[PDB]
Amino acid sequence: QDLPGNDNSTATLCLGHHAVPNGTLVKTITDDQIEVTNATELVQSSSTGKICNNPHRILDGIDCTLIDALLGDPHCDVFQNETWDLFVERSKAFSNCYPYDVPDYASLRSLVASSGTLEFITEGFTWTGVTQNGRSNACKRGPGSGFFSRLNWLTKSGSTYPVLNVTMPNNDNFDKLYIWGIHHPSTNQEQTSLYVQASGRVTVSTRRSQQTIIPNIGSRPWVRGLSSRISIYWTIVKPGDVLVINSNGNLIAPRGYFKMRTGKSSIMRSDAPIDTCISECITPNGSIPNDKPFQNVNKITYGACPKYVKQNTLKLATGMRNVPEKQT
Amino acid sequence: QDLPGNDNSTATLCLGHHAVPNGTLVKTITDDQIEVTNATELVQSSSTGKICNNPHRILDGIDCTLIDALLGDPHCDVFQNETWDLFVERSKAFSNCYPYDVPDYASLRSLVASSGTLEFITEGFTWTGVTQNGRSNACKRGPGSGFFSRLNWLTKSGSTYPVLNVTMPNNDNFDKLYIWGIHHPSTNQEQTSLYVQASGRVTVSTRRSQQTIIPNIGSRPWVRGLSSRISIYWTIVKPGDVLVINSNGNLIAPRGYFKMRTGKSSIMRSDAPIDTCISECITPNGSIPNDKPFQNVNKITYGACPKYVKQNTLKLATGMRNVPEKQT
Amino acid sequence: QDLPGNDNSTATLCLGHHAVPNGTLVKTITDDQIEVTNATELVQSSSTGKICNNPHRILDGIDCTLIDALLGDPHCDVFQNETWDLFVERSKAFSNCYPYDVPDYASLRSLVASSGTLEFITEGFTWTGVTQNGRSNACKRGPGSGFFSRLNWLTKSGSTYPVLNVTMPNNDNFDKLYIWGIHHPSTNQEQTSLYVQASGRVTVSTRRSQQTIIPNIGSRPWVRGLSSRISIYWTIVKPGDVLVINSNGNLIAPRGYFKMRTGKSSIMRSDAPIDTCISECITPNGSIPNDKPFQNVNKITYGACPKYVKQNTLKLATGMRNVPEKQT
Amino acid sequence: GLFGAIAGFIENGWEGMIDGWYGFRHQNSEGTGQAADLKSTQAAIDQINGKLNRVIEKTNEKFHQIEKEFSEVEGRIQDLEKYVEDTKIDLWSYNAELLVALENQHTIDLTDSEMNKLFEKTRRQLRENAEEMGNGCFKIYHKCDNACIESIRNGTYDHDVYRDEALNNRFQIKG
Amino acid sequence: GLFGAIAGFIENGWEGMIDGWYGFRHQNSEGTGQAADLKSTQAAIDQINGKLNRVIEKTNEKFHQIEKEFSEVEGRIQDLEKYVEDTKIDLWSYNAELLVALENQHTIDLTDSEMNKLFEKTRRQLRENAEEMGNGCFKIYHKCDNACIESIRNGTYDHDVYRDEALNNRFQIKG
Amino acid sequence: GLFGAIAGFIENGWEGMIDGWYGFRHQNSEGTGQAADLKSTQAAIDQINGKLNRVIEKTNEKFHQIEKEFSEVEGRIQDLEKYVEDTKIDLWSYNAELLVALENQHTIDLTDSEMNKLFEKTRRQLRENAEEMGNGCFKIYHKCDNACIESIRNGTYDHDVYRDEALNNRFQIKG
Ligand SMILES: *[C@@H]1O[C@H](CO)[C@@H](O[C@@H]2O[C@H](CO)[C@@H](O[C@@H]3O[C@H](CO)[C@@H](O)[C@H](O)[C@@H]3O)[C@H](O)[C@H]2NC(C)=O)[C@H](O)[C@H]1NC(C)=O
Ligand SMILES: *[C@@H]1O[C@H](CO)[C@@H](O[C@@H]2O[C@H](CO)[C@@H](O[C@@H]3O[C@H](CO)[C@@H](O)[C@H](O)[C@@H]3O)[C@H](O)[C@H]2NC(C)=O)[C@H](O)[C@H]1NC(C)=O
Ligand SMILES: *[C@@H]1O[C@H](CO)[C@@H](O[C@@H]2O[C@H](CO)[C@@H](O[C@@H]3O[C@H](CO)[C@@H](O)[C@H](O)[C@@H]3O)[C@H](O)[C@H]2NC(C)=O)[C@H](O)[C@H]1NC(C)=O
Ligand SMILES: *[C@@H]1O[C@H](CO)[C@@H](O)[C@H](O)[C@H]1NC(C)=O
Ligand SMILES: *[C@@H]1O[C@H](CO)[C@@H](O)[C@H](O)[C@H]1NC(C)=O
Ligand SMILES: *[C@@H]1O[C@H](CO)[C@@H](O)[C@H](O)[C@H]1NC(C)=O
Ligand SMILES: *[C@@H]1O[C@H](CO)[C@@H](O)[C@H](O)[C@H]1NC(C)=O
Ligand SMILES: *[C@@H]1O[C@H](CO)[C@@H](O)[C@H](O)[C@H]1NC(C)=O
Ligand SMILES: *[C@@H]1O[C@H](CO)[C@@H](O)[C@H](O)[C@H]1NC(C)=O
Ligand SMILES: *[C@@H]1O[C@H](CO)[C@@H](O)[C@H](O)[C@H]1NC(C)=O
Ligand SMILES: *[C@@H]1O[C@H](CO)[C@@H](O)[C@H](O)[C@H]1NC(C)=O
Ligand SMILES: *[C@@H]1O[C@H](CO)[C@@H](O)[C@H](O)[C@H]1NC(C)=O
Ligand SMILES: *[C@@H]1O[C@H](CO)[C@@H](O)[C@H](O)[C@H]1NC(C)=O
Ligand SMILES: *[C@@H]1O[C@H](CO)[C@@H](O)[C@H](O)[C@H]1NC(C)=O
Ligand SMILES: *[C@@H]1O[C@H](CO)[C@@H](O)[C@H](O)[C@H]1NC(C)=O
Repeated sequence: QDLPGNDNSTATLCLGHHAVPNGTLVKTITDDQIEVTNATELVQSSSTGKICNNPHRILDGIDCTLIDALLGDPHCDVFQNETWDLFVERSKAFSNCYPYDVPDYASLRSLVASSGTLEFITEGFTWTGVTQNGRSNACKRGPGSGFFSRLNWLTKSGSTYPVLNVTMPNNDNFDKLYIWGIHHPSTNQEQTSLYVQASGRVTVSTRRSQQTIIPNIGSRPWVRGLSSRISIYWTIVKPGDVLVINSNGNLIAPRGYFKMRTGKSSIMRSDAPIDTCISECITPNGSIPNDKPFQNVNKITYGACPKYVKQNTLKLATGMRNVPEKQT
Repeated sequence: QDLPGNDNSTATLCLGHHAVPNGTLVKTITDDQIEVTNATELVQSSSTGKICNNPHRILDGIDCTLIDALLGDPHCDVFQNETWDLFVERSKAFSNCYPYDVPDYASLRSLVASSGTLEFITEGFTWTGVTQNGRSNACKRGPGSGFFSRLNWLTKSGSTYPVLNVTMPNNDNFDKLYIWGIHHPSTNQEQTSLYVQASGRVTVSTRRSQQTIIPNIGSRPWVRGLSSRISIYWTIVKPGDVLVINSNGNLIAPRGYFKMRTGKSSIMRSDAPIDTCISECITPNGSIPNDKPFQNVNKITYGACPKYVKQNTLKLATGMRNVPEKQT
Repeated sequence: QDLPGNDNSTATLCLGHHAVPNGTLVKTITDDQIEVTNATELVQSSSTGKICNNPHRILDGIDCTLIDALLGDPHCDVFQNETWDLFVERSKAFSNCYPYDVPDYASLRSLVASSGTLEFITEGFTWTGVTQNGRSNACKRGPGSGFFSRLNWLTKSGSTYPVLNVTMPNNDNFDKLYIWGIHHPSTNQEQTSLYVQASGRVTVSTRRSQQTIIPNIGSRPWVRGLSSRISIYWTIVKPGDVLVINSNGNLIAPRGYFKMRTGKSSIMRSDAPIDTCISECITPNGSIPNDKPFQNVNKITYGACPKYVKQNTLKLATGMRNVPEKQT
Repeated sequence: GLFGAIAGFIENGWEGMIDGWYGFRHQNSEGTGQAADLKSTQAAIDQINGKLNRVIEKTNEKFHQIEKEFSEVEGRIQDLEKYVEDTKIDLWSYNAELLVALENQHTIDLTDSEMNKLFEKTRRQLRENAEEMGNGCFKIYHKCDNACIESIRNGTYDHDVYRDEALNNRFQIKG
Repeated sequence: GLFGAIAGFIENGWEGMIDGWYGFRHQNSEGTGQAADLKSTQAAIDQINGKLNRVIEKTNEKFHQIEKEFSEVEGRIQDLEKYVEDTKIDLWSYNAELLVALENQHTIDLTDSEMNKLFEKTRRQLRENAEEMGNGCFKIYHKCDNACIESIRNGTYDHDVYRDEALNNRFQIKG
Repeated sequence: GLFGAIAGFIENGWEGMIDGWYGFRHQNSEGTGQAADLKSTQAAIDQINGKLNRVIEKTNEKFHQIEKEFSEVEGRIQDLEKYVEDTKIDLWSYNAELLVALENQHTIDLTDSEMNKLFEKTRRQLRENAEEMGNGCFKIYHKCDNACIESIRNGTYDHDVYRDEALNNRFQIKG
């Protein structure tokens, strides 16, 4: 080997691991605060405060709700034929036309909100025997009276309101949405003044369905000078089907159809400012980054967003236990 | 160092762990019965059998359902202006006044049940031209006939039933709940005897909504001497809005409003006895202790309760494997 | 002690594990592709393509939907008194009798679908003063006109339609389902021709409930020669209760009751062929084997089936890591 | 379990050890003895209690919810009310079933670990003076009286004090 | 995995061992050989089957449920029918994805464990007569014929029988 | 954690080791010195990143859903809309809470493991030439200069080169 290898010395070798002065507490199966070297936060808890206008198509409703934009309130005429990925409704929105109510408001708002388009096609309905284009001073269009742009108020001509019986075939290859309504007068006098018959009736049908609504006379609260109301209804007509509108008084007629589509559109109520920035996740509190897996900003989201969780902090340990060597 | 240790012997040191004679079987990722030293049960599977009357305010409905307590069935007059955290409805409850039906019974029972109060404020409605306080022998209050304490049956005065058109503003800063109804007569004769007009109509509205109901004449099954029915409806009037009640016959008028609140109240159907004890978790089978994380007593709960689970036993091992030394 | 005698040598003993040439990649908490010796698939992703007719009682609706089988469309008379564990509805089903609509079609289809029986009991209703068994050329039964087998169209006798007021007690110990309807004429002339009265009315009630429907005159789209429609309704009558049917025109009367039961029956829409084989899990894509825990064939199932999952493959490692001699 | 001490190289437990979960039995010049080890017993107990408290952490409270029992047949909406609850119950039952299986599995490896750690710790302390008999017992190759056994147990044993005595006894012999 | 035997101190597997999952290879003065160890193979296999059976335990059955495909547009109620199902499917998919990830992770550490346990067991048996070459092989410092190799494998090896031969060969040498 | 190296037989970490997570300090002929071990550092880091990426894997996207805030009181249907969401949120919160607890538990045992594996690997390499002082330090019983220390660290140390020197120093002495 060598010869008498005599140098009798020894060495010491010690294995160890790092430690940091600072360190973060994390929960464990057996402890709920144990200190580790480093951790990463898994709950997104803050919004920017602004809805980024990119990549989704945000439509700011300004002072129009989606239903008024649909119906064609004069002050919402800006939105005709408009489209959106997300329609934002503001708390300040107001209606300012003939007082109306929508029996299943919530389903009509939903159903239009995800169709994502207000594209309207005017169709040639021929109303013989009645006076078209009735308008009201509670729905001012410009200096004059007015009405919803997408609805047509029929009243008597001379001394008669005939039985209207019109038809409109769906010959295209897509579904058609028809918004129509019925007028509820305040007095029997108003009823006969406008529609002659003392009891109106509207029946709208397809091969598949039928709605007959009869009006209801009576005073409601004064809203923009009026005690009368119109109630809104909708009928979808499938390709190959046919719409038949039959009435004997009180019909607020459709002017054509909205076209329906299938997509990723929705609606959101938020007063957050829209701003220019790209962000995939939208919350009514403004956009948030979807880099973390969970979020605690709002249970309402649109887009690629983290899963909402009740917790506001969840730290995932990304290091070993911190066992410091003093702590400095 | 030390001197001649004449004797040089050895020792034996053995490490070991405990074991118990008894031991409990538990499930594992790889075994479904493995025996451990000790375990703890995580599923609560037994009720006391009694609803403890503390800490929640339990209201025992005795033989009144919540809707009859609301309407003011004579036999439920005990509950006027009463409040609850949990209203317990008993299987023995019975109605014993004018035969009525509630179109969306389930939502009215829910909506009152979580408001948690039957506080009623009488308002000065002035019904001109009709006879107030109609009562019936199917709703005996004391020796005499009677009606629901919170409703007012209007019939004609002399030879006329006018068109009623009344209004009641919500000037307070809270929502008001109005319960009203409509009478369906059995015969056209009954209709004209009471309301003169051969076709009644009730329209109740606010700036936001309107309901017009028209009665329906016809014989129903004899219930407490009657074939007629009254159907119950409700209208909530928000602060600043206004109620307008307009009718021409068959109106069962409100006497004022119930006030609504927001709280932790609910309703429960149970025949369990209420008893004095404190218990946070209530089940229709009686209170149960929320010391364990899961429970298998009932899927219906109120309060701080364990999560209902299909399993009736889940043992969590609180000790090492039991490896005993004797045989079995 | 032991005496070596002569030899002086050593040995080598090495411990090791197997490895396979092939090997499967699996996901882990820390890796998403790590290679192991063997794995097993936990997601069932393929159907046989056929609904096995065993063990559940499959009823193939052929070209009848369940509601037409119920009502008794002539072409569905094959199904009278039939029963099922699963009723399969085909995309080819068609109706071919009087044009009707069912206000809550979805609940009536559900409610019959899980009752699982079309057992019908004819009851002796006595309609005095009207002409029974009205039938139509849009519902051909054989060479002649016809109507739904389970419904009875009453029209006037001579010059009058009386007020019908009939009653049928539930004296048995089970719930009775009554399907009845109302006729909506196209013209006021049709109304008076058939029912004399210019406004019909149907009220069907029990001690617990009441429905009054009034007809609606107007033209709907031509379907099988007709613009009129009948709308279908249902009333369940509990043991001890009583049905009272009261009408003054337009009643399409029940002929008796369907009996209701409680079971594991349901309905499924599928064009899959039924075949002979035993399979517990049915999917509208055909039966699938429930040997794996999760499936990705269809979210619609009936029977003992794997849990539907979005993933189409999830491999569970059933062996150690594969560390081969050469490569993979 | 994963370490192979409990129900592994240590053949079985001692039903007689009533004073701790892990411990020592010796035989030395002065006689035989048993003694629980309190540090590893406390280590095992604390982890199991930690685990236990986390599982019993806050029953959340719920007040007005949806109806879960119905007396009439209604169809579409009641079908949904029943389906929401039945899928909620299966999800919570899956959770309970998986939670105790993982937990129990871990409790058995955790306690197996503490046994093996106490074994290793004693090994390291005895240094060159003992040999592992492979059944959880060390053969101490030097005279070790009751106070010597006590110093191994309470962790103050100095191997140097007995190293030459031990090394002689252990190796030299006749080969 | 956690123990560092498989894909750790044991460099790689033997594609040639077809008779068991874990085993022995040796070279002595009489030849070379291989042999599977059946006890650790069965231990690994049984745990993996136990795990497997728990996962395939009872598909629950469901009969009438809610509709999951719709042909008309209805609004509020159909939106809820769709949302109940979509949140049910994401919750069960999360569960499936987490379940196989935990399971697989554990199956790799469990098999790593059995390898290391068989190594330790053999170490303990050879006592002072062998040294670990650090690659999963022991150097046996005494003549060990095929029956000697068989006794280590079947667990009857007596170290005392060869202790002085071994200790001489192992230490003495010339330092 | 399960292996008892970190916060176990290794008393505490080195706040001074800034170049790696695991490493060596030595005191020898030329003085004292420290050095991170990069292979075990990378092994720990890679597993923690793997785990990390799996957790951040795809936020799923959702578009039209159900309403979750209401301004009027409606009763039965709104009660259900609220109940579906509240039970969805509690289920996802349970999932988040359990996921980080299992994950963190495992990250602590995984890093404990790598420490112990590096210790064992160094043990195996030093063979008969060192003894474990039982606190994570080996006493090397032969002259080992800085290149000798670097060969242990970079894994090329040949025990045979120093075996007789070591065995002499270690055993012989005077007992
Ligand atoms: C039925 O009863 C209601 C409630 O009493 C009557 O409503 C009230 O009708 C008056 C007269 O048209 C309304 O007056 C107008 O109010 C506005 C704002 O104050 C003011 O600018 C006008 O000069 C006028 O005062 C009043 O607002 C309205 N109130 C409500 C709550 O609607 C209704 O007229 C009655 N109808 C019949 C036919 O008897
Ligand atoms: C319409 O048809 C129904 C059913 O046939 C008739 O109902 C029945 O009317 C009679 C006479 O009022 C009721 O008699 C009562 O019986 C009770 C005992 O149950 C008794 O205490 C009363 O003194 C009286 O005798 C009978 O109960 C009732 N049955 C049902 C099921 O309601 C109804 O009278 C008919 N109406 C007309 C206007 O034709
Ligand atoms: C109310 O308006 C509707 C729509 O214009 C009218 O419906 C149409 O009525 C005609 C005459 O009955 C139907 O014609 C028949 O069609 C069948 C199939 O082509 C054919 O066999 C007959 O020879 C005849 O042509 C037509 O199909 C029908 N169209 C629709 C969409 O229903 C209805 O007649 C009007 N009613 C009144 C009272 O004015
Ligand atoms: C802590 O962990 C996160 C995620 O692994 C990483 O980005 C960060 O740099 C780490 N901190 C340090 C000081 O390494
Ligand atoms: C809306 O779009 C349709 C389809 O191109 C078009 O015919 C119509 O005139 C448009 N109207 C407005 C106001 O843009
Ligand atoms: C988000 O918005 C809701 C409602 O507007 C509010 O209660 C919540 O605290 C907000 N959270 C954050 C992080 O902005
Ligand atoms: C079994 O475990 C439970 C919970 O840790 C504890 O209360 C009980 O005292 C234990 N049993 C024994 C005998 O220690
Ligand atoms: C109910 O409470 C209101 C408010 O204090 C009160 O005015 C009313 O008289 C009370 N009535 C009864 C019967 O207690
Ligand atoms: C609780 O009550 C339900 C219904 O009353 C019953 O089926 C169940 O078995 C009861 N369970 C217990 C533990 O009382
Ligand atoms: C793979 O695992 C499955 C389930 O344990 C088993 O049926 C199959 O035979 C295994 N493959 C081999 C080659 O052992
Ligand atoms: C249906 O079953 C009932 C009950 O046995 C029977 O009376 C009736 O005649 C049956 N009708 C047919 C068409 O099978
Ligand atoms: C099952 O059927 C659905 C709808 O019919 C289809 O989209 C799906 O891809 C099919 N899957 C299989 C495995 O057949
Ligand atoms: C350990 O044991 C020995 C003998 O009993 C005793 O002298 C010594 O002080 C003990 N040390 C401790 C810390 O108990
Ligand atoms: C172990 O191996 C030896 C040599 O083959 C044999 O004599 C002995 O009986 C074996 N023991 C067992 C239990 O197989
Ligand atoms: C290991 O260290 C020694 C001394 O520095 C050196 O000669 C040898 O080449 C090193 N080997 C490697 C692979 O770094």
